[PDB]
Amino acid sequence: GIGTFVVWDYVVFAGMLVISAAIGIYYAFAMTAVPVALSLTASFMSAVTVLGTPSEVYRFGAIFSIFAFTYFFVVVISAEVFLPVFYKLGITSTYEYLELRFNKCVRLCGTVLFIVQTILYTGIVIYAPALALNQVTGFDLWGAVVATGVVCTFYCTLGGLKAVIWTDVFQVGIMVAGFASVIIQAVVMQGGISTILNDAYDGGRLNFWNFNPNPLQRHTFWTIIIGGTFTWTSIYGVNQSQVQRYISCKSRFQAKLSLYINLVGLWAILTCSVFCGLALYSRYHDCDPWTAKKVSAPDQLMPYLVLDILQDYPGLPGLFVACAYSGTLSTVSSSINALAAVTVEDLIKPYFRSLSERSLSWISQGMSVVYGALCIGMAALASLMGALLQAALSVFGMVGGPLMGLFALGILVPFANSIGALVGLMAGFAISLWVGIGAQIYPPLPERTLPLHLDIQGCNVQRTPLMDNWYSLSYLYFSTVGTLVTLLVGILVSLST
Amino acid sequence: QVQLQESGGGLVQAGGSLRLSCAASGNISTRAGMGWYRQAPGKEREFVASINWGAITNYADSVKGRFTISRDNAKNTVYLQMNSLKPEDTAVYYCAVEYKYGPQRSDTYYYWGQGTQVTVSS
Repeated sequence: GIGTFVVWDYVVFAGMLVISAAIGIYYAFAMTAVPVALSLTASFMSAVTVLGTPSEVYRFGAIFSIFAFTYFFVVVISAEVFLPVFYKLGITSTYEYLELRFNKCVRLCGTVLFIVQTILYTGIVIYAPALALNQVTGFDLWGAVVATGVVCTFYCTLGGLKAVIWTDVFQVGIMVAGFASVIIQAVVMQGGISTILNDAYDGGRLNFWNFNPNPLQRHTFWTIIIGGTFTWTSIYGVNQSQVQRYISCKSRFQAKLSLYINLVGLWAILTCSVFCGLALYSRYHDCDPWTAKKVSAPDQLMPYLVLDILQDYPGLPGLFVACAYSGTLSTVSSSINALAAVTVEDLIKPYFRSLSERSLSWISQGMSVVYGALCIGMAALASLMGALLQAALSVFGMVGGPLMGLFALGILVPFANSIGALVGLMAGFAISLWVGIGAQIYPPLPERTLPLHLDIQGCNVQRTPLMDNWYSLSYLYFSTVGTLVTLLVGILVSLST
Repeated sequence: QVQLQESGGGLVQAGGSLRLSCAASGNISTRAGMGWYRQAPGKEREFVASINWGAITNYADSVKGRFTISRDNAKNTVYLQMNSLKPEDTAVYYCAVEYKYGPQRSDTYYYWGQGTQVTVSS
């Protein structure tokens, strides 16, 4: 048949979710580099890189395997270059560094880029597993979003703050059982790894080497190496949520090592999700779940597989919806509390600044409900924007790209004038938002994105030369064309003075 | 990406026979639905002769019966074969492979190969 949820595994999804909340509430109501490296993996192990990485390898080939070198070229850069600067100066948080190297105005111009990047990303951490819960249950797609949003805004009652190791080992601990449920049963349903790796070659899904040296193609070897490094350096080098847990480590050699331990963990989640993408093709190289036996979104290709493969095993398809949901309760509550304490630290200095602690403790939970509405409101926007991995790396590239340019202009260039960086940032943020929205309004043609076949069978003038030659830029180049503008513009204005 | 090539075409007698071959290198999907388009001088991209993985063979109304086409899935190639060559059906011929990548109707792209000119005499 097809297989769906039963009454017995529904509690398995709810029971594994509440115990993760039970670990968090006990240590709240109560760094030696091995915990914080696993806590650095749990931020990577979101519902974007579990639900959407197989559905993207299944459609656009396994060129995504070249990211295993991209994950190596970012942890080399983010440990040699960006790590000894934020550590040896005794920095508390990486946006306080910007008023040390430049004036205080660019820090308020810096964290406003962080807020628009965060609320655009945390709408994709929320909407993606709600796009999975709508598939397995048919609940509703717009109601499961506001279901997920209100349980994290009420988790801002000092439960989401003070992140513990024990609520982060459970994220991987379910996810090491979530993939091993779906990898192992897919091999025995298809008869060997050498059968999964045989129909994928006949479908053209291998696709490991492209080497085409033009930026207009979406996935090359050069886009993933050059442009993909500049995207992920904006996450592991300058993003405040992933530098706060580098300074908090005690020894400088250990904090460097924590960035080198999760490189194994990033290589694990990439290999265990690319191989789910090749498993997802060999199961459906006759009747895809698109075009027939439909799933609304492309990101409903992993939860459609799980109820198709684990239908005769009760208990286990609730575990796959659990590990998609397990990442969000740690991410979004920390995502909101990162937006909470930074905003009230930003707000008090142009305010009256002499209010009492009763209003300040009120406004810490005053804006936390406001941002959760902006978390929900941007999650309704994320029903657009497409593939939800292409959109999760664009809003890292098109917004957080030029933000990485300031730290490149500050650290490397010794003569960065502060009036040069402020007009350098807003020039770079304008070029990236020009190409970043131009691609998401007019998508690239399929001769540049190269999507693969889907095989519906065996189931028993418009273009203008700006829209074609620059809006078809690769989505991993929205930070290269952002950083290499605010480094060029940021120097020549500084060179003018 | 697929970088496909072709051969088998040139000057023949008007009324004879010919077999046009077309290989397909790269990481081309086998269950693809390769086809055969042509372009007359000064005209538009002309008919499709599509053959899918299930060998459901299609023709245009001008070329029913007189032309035939068959593929084999072992080497990913297609053979377009000619009979009853008219004095005016001469054109350049392209070897397309119609990918389908989505649920809608207007989402297909073609991977056009290089041309091959076939001419007649009388």
